[PDB]
Amino acid sequence: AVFVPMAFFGGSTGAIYRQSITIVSAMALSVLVALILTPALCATMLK
Amino acid sequence: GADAKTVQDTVTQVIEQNMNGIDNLMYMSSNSDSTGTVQITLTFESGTDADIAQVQVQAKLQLAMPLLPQEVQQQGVSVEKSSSSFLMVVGVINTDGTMTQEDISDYVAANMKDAISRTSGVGDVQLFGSQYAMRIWMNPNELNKFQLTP
Amino acid sequence: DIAQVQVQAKLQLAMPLLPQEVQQQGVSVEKSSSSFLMVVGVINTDGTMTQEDISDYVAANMKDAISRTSGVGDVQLFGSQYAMRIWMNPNELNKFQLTPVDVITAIKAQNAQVAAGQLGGTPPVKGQQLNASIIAQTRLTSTEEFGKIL
Amino acid sequence: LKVNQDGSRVLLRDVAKIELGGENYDIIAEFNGQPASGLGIKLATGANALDTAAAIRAELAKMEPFFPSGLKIVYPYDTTPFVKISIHEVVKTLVEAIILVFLVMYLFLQNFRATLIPTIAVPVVLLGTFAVLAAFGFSINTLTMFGMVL
Amino acid sequence: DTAAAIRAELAKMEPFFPSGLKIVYPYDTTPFVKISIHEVVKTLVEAIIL
Amino acid sequence: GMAYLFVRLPSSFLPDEDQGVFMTMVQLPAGATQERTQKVLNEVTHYYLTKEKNNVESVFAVNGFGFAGRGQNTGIAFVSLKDWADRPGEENKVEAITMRATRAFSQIKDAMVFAFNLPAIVELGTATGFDFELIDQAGLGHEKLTQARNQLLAEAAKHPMLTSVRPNGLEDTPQFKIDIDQEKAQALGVSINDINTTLGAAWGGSYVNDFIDRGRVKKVYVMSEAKYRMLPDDIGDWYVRAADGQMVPFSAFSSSRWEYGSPRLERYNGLPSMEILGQAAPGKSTGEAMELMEQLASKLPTGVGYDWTGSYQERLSGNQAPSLYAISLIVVFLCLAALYESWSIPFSVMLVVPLGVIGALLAATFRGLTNDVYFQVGLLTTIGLSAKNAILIVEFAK
Amino acid sequence: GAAWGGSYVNDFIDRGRVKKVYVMSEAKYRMLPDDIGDWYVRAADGQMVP
Ligand SMILES: O=C(O)c1cn(C2CC2)c2cc(N3CCNCC3)c(F)cc2c1=O
Ligand SMILES: O=C(O)c1cn(C2CC2)c2cc(N3CCNCC3)c(F)cc2c1=O
Repeated sequence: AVFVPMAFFGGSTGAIYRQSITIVSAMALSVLVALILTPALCATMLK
Repeated sequence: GADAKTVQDTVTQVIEQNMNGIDNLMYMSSNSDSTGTVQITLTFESGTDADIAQVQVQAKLQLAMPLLPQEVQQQGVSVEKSSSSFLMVVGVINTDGTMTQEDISDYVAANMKDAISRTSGVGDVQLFGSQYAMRIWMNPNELNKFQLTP
Repeated sequence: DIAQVQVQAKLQLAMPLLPQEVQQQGVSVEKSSSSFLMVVGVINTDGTMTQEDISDYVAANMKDAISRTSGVGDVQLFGSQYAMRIWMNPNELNKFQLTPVDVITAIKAQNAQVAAGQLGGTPPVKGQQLNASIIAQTRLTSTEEFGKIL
Repeated sequence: LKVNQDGSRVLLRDVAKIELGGENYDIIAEFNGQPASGLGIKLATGANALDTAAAIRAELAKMEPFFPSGLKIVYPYDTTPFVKISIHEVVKTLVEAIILVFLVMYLFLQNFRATLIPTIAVPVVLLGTFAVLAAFGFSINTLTMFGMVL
Repeated sequence: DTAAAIRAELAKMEPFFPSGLKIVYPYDTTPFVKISIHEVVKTLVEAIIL
Repeated sequence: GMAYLFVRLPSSFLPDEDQGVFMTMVQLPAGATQERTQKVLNEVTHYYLTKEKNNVESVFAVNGFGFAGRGQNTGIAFVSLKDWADRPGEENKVEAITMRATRAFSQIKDAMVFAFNLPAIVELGTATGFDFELIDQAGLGHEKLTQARNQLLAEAAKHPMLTSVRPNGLEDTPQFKIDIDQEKAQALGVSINDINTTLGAAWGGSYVNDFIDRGRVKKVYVMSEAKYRMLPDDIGDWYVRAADGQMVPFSAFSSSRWEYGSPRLERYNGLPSMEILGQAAPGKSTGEAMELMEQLASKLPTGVGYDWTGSYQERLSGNQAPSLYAISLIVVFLCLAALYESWSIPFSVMLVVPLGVIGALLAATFRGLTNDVYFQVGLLTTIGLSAKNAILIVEFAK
Repeated sequence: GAAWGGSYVNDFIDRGRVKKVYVMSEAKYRMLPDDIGDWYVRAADGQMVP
């Protein structure tokens, strides 16, 4: 919500402060990838 | 042929007091040149569906076609999706068997223009020249010589 | 939005089989709601005018704007827009040997806009200096000019 | 046209010149001072742009073989290759942001496998984000590609 | 919302009226809506108070 | 500092980039011909070929078609720049190319030629720019509206933290009216139908009927050899036929005289109107310019209102930016409490904000960039990276 | 038709706006049955006919 509030758009600048969302999807996928997986790989193999 | 004032109230105005009862509309603007050409823009809200907004507009012009000259009815009336700007501009020239800026303009509009404009959702196509036509240049001295008119 | 269009794209296939009186009159396909909501009355107080002077000003400034604004279905004028009205006397018609067919022909000739061409266009002689639009018959403007039709 | 008294015939050519030429002489173009026409296509208010321009080549490509001697296509004013630069100088930028990061991970941790786990934790996230924009309506835009870099 | 924008165009028209021309408002639905909110959200508030 | 380095930092919307493709338009004065404007488009092609071979791959001039509208008074060359690799410096990039192109066309010419950049965007969002429009609301005419707009453009240029203003659509050129005295016509026996299709189908042309050339149905047009329709005196060369079998010249019933009109009648929203295309001052910025043009419109005569065509409906660093940022705080605090529990934790992360911002403003204000879209999103990426770094400082320590 | 019922002839311009021109009759020559014979059409041979 630094991002999506700003992605509530206004007029001809519609898809401009909008497509955040592109970058919130990116945030929640990096959270996902990190809540899953990174846990795995880190354990699986490191030193 | 029509001058700027002629088109202003024989075509332009007639359509403008018959461009109502339409869903979504911010404003309407217009031009009326001395070259006998009128063009109205009905701008809608942000992403109003252009597939239906185009239709509503051109199903309202139809109620005012009978109140225009028969010259304008048989000429090209149109309601199209606009994007004030070009993108692809395919030039066409000759190299070996050289031809004119008129021979080339006809071949463009009699083989490849009609295909382009219908292909992959093109808004409108502007010919950079003119399609051929049986042109007749009346001489008024050889018209009075046999007692005749156009 | 689409049910209106389908209906008015079907009426169009039957417009040529109607009288030319009905074609040049107002045909319409509109979204209905058997009932009014806002009914803006219009009157005069100080510089008093009639129930006819007010009805024209309503339909020649503010009616066309209302009906296109914020999705209005249809607008019903409570009066009538002005029109060059002509009340033919049949006694002063037989007195000069005439009919309403001769009156009608005189208005579709003297009251008209003609599309004359233009000096200097369209394909000129290479070396012309000027290019202006020719004006011709202009549509009449006032009650006096309609009185002076021959 | 006529048969004058003595059995003489007035023909259409006897009063007027007759040549096959364009229906409008108002505009004529020149490709580097060489006589030329062309199709100046404009977009359709929602169309897919570079997909639409790819299919402008579709029809155009089937037209090329049946050209008179000399007729050749040329390409001024073209948007297409600007898109090819905004991908190959963004997905290249993408790749440099790994390459450089890869070093920072080695600099701080000499363990190789350690400089790897984060190098897989972003290529995957990139792709998952492509699958959400496709599912929501958006496209690979100049804007949404800059959001893969930020 | 449509009736609010009937005032939108109408408001820009008022200033350029001839001497005497004035707008009046018979048969109007708008204020019935203003009563069905201010006598419902008021009712709302009384249902707490009580 | 974070304030001062932000208020003073100017506001744009989006960069006007080199797009490998720009163009330039032509415009001639009152009543010029096709031969005249072709001379100007020729001189334009030479700057782009003879004086610019390194940077220009091609040119595509078009006689008598401006992007204003149409007529033999106009033109447009579509430029296609050589690829980006062969153009090395800032010298050989659109900003620089269109700079010395405009200078060359203003120096060795006597018409009106420019060379505008290629936005991207659309026509709108010029920034420090507006589009006014002047309406005839009452029952005035063209002559009374024209005079009112002259007063609006003059009051603008007689008390400007200034302003620049430009019509350039109406120009205002003469017209050749032909009064056909109707009593003179029907006396000698000519129909007014016959006369109108003589003047109309000779000078202006007339679409008669369709034919077939080489399979495809095209049109048949009827007009005249060019030389019998160039000047005023060739009207009398045409002879109409009257009832009684004899010929009758145009000079018999017609009457020649000139008259001032306009080759571009525009109308906004069912009413006559004329466009005003002023850009805001280099000092002021839009909101100020528009409101100091509104009090000029109310000082004008009766039956003369206005309406803003039409840019925009509500802007971005203007109004919008606030409301969004506003809520963006409102949540940031809420959710920093959904995992934290206090009235102290959130504040810590909620004043890292300006740490990272004065840095962003420093680089932006320092180099020749500005608060546009790309700056307005690197800002929010940074409050995400500020709370990130911070939250680590907090979480671990708590 | 153009006397009793009226007939839309052609468009003109009043004060800028295009309106209509209508042709009918003074009211008193079209109120009752007997005013039908007041109208005289023209026949080929130049004379009037009721
Ligand atoms: O008019 C337009 O261009 C758009 C209109 N709408 C609203 C529906 C009328 C949109 C709605 C969107 N979202 C609604 C909330 N759920 C996610 C999708 C959207 F992302 C884009 C648009 C437009 O571009
Ligand atoms: O009078 C005119 O026709 C124009 C006037 N101006 C200046 C503003 C008064 C223009 C300015 C332009 N640019 C300014 C610098 N940023 C890019 C846009 C432009 F491209 C075109 C024109 C005109 O056509």
